Amino acid sequence: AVQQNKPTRSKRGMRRSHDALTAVTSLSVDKTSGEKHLRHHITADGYYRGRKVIAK
Amino acid sequence: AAAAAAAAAAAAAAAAAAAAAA
Amino acid sequence: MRLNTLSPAEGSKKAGKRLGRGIGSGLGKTGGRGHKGQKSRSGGGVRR
Amino acid sequence: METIAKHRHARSSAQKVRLVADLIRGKKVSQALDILTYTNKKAAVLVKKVLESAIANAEHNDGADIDDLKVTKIFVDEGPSMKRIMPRAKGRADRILKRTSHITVVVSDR
Amino acid sequence: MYAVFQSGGKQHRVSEGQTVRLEKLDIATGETVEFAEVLMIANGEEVKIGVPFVDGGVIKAEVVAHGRGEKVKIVKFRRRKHYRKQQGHRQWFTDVKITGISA
Amino acid sequence: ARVKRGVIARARHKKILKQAKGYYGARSRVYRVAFQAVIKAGQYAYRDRRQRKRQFRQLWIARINAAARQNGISYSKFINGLKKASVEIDRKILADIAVFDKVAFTALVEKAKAALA
Amino acid sequence: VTGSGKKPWRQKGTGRARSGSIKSPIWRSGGVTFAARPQDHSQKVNKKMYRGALKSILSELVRQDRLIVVEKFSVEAPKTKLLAQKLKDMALEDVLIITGELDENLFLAARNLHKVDVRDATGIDPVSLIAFDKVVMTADAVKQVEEMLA
Amino acid sequence: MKTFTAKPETVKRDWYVVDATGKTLGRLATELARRLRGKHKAEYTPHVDTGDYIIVLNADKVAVTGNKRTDKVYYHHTGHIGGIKQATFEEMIARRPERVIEIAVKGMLPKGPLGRAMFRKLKVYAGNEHNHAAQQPQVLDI
RNA sequence: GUAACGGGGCUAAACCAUGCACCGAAGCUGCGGCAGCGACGCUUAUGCGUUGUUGGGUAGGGGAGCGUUCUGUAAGCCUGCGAAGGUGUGCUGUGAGGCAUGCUGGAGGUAUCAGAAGUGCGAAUGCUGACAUAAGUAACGAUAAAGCGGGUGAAAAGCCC
RNA sequence: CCCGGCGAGGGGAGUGAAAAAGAACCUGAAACCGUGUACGUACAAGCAGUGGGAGCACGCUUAGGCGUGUGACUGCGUACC
Ligand SMILES: [Mg+2]
Ligand SMILES: [Mg+2]
Ligand SMILES: [Mg+2]
Ligand SMILES: [Mg+2]
Ligand SMILES: [Mg+2]
Ligand SMILES: [Mg+2]
Ligand SMILES: [Mg+2]
Ligand SMILES: [Mg+2]
Ligand SMILES: [Mg+2]
Ligand SMILES: [Mg+2]
Ligand SMILES: [Mg+2]
Ligand SMILES: [Mg+2]
Ligand SMILES: [Mg+2]
Ligand SMILES: [Mg+2]
Ligand SMILES: [Mg+2]
Ligand SMILES: [Mg+2]
Ligand SMILES: [Mg+2]
Ligand SMILES: [Mg+2]
Ligand SMILES: [Mg+2]
Ligand SMILES: [Mg+2]
Ligand SMILES: [Mg+2]
Ligand SMILES: [Mg+2]
Ligand SMILES: [Mg+2]
Ligand SMILES: [Mg+2]
Ligand SMILES: [Mg+2]
Ligand SMILES: [Mg+2]
Ligand SMILES: [Mg+2]
Ligand SMILES: [Mg+2]
Ligand SMILES: [Mg+2]
Ligand SMILES: [Mg+2]
Ligand SMILES: [Mg+2]
Ligand SMILES: [Mg+2]
Ligand SMILES: [Mg+2]
Ligand SMILES: [Mg+2]
Ligand SMILES: [Mg+2]
Ligand SMILES: [Mg+2]
Ligand SMILES: [Mg+2]
Ligand SMILES: [Mg+2]
Ligand SMILES: [Mg+2]
Ligand SMILES: [Mg+2]
Ligand SMILES: [Mg+2]
Ligand SMILES: [Mg+2]
Ligand SMILES: [Mg+2]
Repeated sequence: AVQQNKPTRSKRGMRRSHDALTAVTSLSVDKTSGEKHLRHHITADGYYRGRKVIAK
Repeated sequence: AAAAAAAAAAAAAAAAAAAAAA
Repeated sequence: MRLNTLSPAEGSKKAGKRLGRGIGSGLGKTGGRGHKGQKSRSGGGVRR
Repeated sequence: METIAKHRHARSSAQKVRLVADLIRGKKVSQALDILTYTNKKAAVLVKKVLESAIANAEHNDGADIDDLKVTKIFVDEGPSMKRIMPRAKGRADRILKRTSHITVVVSDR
Repeated sequence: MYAVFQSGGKQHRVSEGQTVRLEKLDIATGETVEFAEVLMIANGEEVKIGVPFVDGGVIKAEVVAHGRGEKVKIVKFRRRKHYRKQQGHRQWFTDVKITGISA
Repeated sequence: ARVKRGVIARARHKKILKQAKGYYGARSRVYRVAFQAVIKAGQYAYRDRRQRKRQFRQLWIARINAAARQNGISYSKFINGLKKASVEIDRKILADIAVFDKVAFTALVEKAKAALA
Repeated sequence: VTGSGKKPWRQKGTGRARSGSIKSPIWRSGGVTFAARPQDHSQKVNKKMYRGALKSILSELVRQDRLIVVEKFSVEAPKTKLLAQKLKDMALEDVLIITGELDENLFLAARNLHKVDVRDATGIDPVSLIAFDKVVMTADAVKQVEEMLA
Repeated sequence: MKTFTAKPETVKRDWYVVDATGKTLGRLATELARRLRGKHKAEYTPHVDTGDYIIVLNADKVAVTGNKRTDKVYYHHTGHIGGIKQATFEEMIARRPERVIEIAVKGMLPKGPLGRAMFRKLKVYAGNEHNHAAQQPQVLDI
């Protein structure tokens, strides 16, 4: 499992071409407060469509 | 801080008498 | 005259063969000792 | 109207930091927080911290106000990688390279 | 409109105002050189072909520059039989202005 | 007496690396493969200087043969018709004329055809 | 170079390069190949040709007209403040003065003066003889030169 | 000044039609090859496509001289290891009557990207009519 | 894997017989340039113009040198208007290579002939010191096993309860 | 004084001629990994260059058409000891 001849910056870049990152495509704004939380996700302050399901 | 730089293990000559060609 | 306008005569001095200093010199990778034999090691040659 | 802010000798790699710092090139700093607050790498807390410090230094010292800023240049270095010794088998050892990165963030409107 | 003639062991091709490069002639800088040894002269289908040269053909030339060219390398080498050799050669050149063509 | 050589070494190396601006991968960055590549560059610049007169002769004859075939004669009998009228044009000027002054090319093939026929 | 005269690792076995000592001169903190011992770079010239050198260079000095001779060049006090005022009217800047007897005063007044050395008449030398602009001499001291070159 | 070289935006390109009725395959192929490469147009340059467009039609009318109609074997190969696929002339005309010219011109064209982009400009056809009448070609009856 | 014309392909684009043309190299010749050896006359830089002729090239022999450190010309010359070192450009000798100069750099370099050398890096499975490579891969040191509430905090899967 | 964990680490403000002289500190070159600009690259086979050469961007400048950077396309070409 040795190497035989040495790849360069070419291939050590090109292996990142699929392994790189994809951003989150859009966050969401709450329907009764107006702040930014993820989709199908509670906010920090205990909001998920209105009701205070949790304290913090 | 800092640290050292180890080396030179008793590398057992890297082989037995594996290639028994006789 | 001074200490800067003197010279030896024509060809009284040469450079000495720095035998073992390159390729373009005319002298090189063997170094005046040929190849592979007892004329090509330390302690080279033989006795008288 | 450039504003530097830097952060040096931090426990991150030299090839994981770019995997989050290739998201903050050419965005309003609102969106540059709405991405950094939910990308979930380790360096997503460090670059968030330094972007906060940058936005504050523009808030203070060069006349700038918060939502004006557009993140122009961001690039990360290879810091002083200090080293350890960990045993592998048979007495063999290794200068394992604890890499680090000099994070730089340059924000502006221009 | 143009003509064609020999110099420098060659066969160049000139026209009026064409600053052409020749390999060096032993004449000075701002001087006047003639050649009657043209071969073809075309002046809008006034075509004439000259073996060996053309009888009434004569140019008018004014030499301008006597400069030298480019340090271009001569690099001889052989594989592992231990022989390299460097050289840098620059070849002289001489410019004219064609001031007139005559047939 | 204890000659440090750092002044000589990098002034030697940077001349070769300045010679090697524009090669792929290592050999415009590394030193001791670039010296191997620039000598190969020297050998190729030696060989193609000999071969440029091969190749432009290898090129001009195609153009003169094409225009002579347009006028309706092959290149070999064209050069024979040139030598029989003994006019000492080479195959550079004719390769110019066959592109540009095609009317003079037609006059020339007419003269060589009448000198051969 | 002192210390370890043992094999640092054995010959075969470990795939490093072969090595005999830390004193091996291709290493850090080894010896060197060919550093010298203390020596003496002084060669030997012959007496006839060494006197021929002083026979020749004074001839060339007179042919260059860089030689003054005076009856007695002296200042009669061990005090440099008059030597560096006599010479400025002698119109000299860096000269050698030679004298017959071992005078004390001229030597003392010229010791501080860095350019104007005063040798004796016996122990003159070719290199400091040639290395000046003008050389002045003494009516008595030149006769020892007369006797010893001839 | 350097020797004249042709430039591709202003190089010219013609449109011609040559019918393959009863012609020797090689003695048509070398003619169409040298016309495709452009050893007849005066502004030829080896590294620029100074070429043209030639239509060939009615490929089932090529005459091949002698007993090569059973001993002109077309060999091609899959990549898959049992595949030394072998097809003779009349079977080749039956299965696909177009490769019979394109192979013989793919030989006599250069094996680089110049000729391999040139080989698109040999738009052969099986029948006596076509769909390129808007180019309005001329009969290059060689 | 055609696969015992190089390939396309060729009934001539083959073979034999005769020619007339042409391609075809660093061969040869033309034009410019340096260098050898020998001529010959010299009008000396101790020979200088014509003149012939030669110069593929390892081991190897003989010649002509380029450059780095150091002393002696130096208690000189250059430099805070910018010295050594790095960097880019721009010229220049047949070459090792120099001169000039924009930028960084903030105290030394150094003529010209000469002298003495730890005097020139591609190796040597050389030696130290740095950074790459596999690679953001393997692995995380037992298959006894963790889940939850509360607190501390900016922080909890392990830290306290 | 500002960010940040009352931090580490930075950013202005002031020390000095100079803080890419800020204590990991004189000068800071190469391998090296970075960012930005110009060009090229997804029908293309190979010791990576050389010779011809396209087009494109940018430079002194009366267009004088030349230097510069890339090098599509193509002739030849199996590294060094
Ligand atoms: Mg022997
Ligand atoms: Mg020995
Ligand atoms: Mg020293
Ligand atoms: Mg570099
Ligand atoms: Mg012992
Ligand atoms: Mg020592
Ligand atoms: Mg004695
Ligand atoms: Mg079968
Ligand atoms: Mg088979
Ligand atoms: Mg025949
Ligand atoms: Mg030739
Ligand atoms: Mg020859
Ligand atoms: Mg010549
Ligand atoms: Mg030779
Ligand atoms: Mg030899
Ligand atoms: Mg000195
Ligand atoms: Mg410097
Ligand atoms: Mg310098
Ligand atoms: Mg400065
Ligand atoms: Mg100072
Ligand atoms: Mg000092
Ligand atoms: Mg040495
Ligand atoms: Mg080295
Ligand atoms: Mg070597
Ligand atoms: Mg090594
Ligand atoms: Mg090493
Ligand atoms: Mg590694
Ligand atoms: Mg890696
Ligand atoms: Mg792997
Ligand atoms: Mg895996
Ligand atoms: Mg795993
Ligand atoms: Mg475990
Ligand atoms: Mg464990
Ligand atoms: Mg808990
Ligand atoms: Mg646990
Ligand atoms: Mg517990
Ligand atoms: Mg602090
Ligand atoms: Mg540092
Ligand atoms: Mg200082
Ligand atoms: Mg520093
Ligand atoms: Mg660098
Ligand atoms: Mg494409
Ligand atoms: Mg070119």
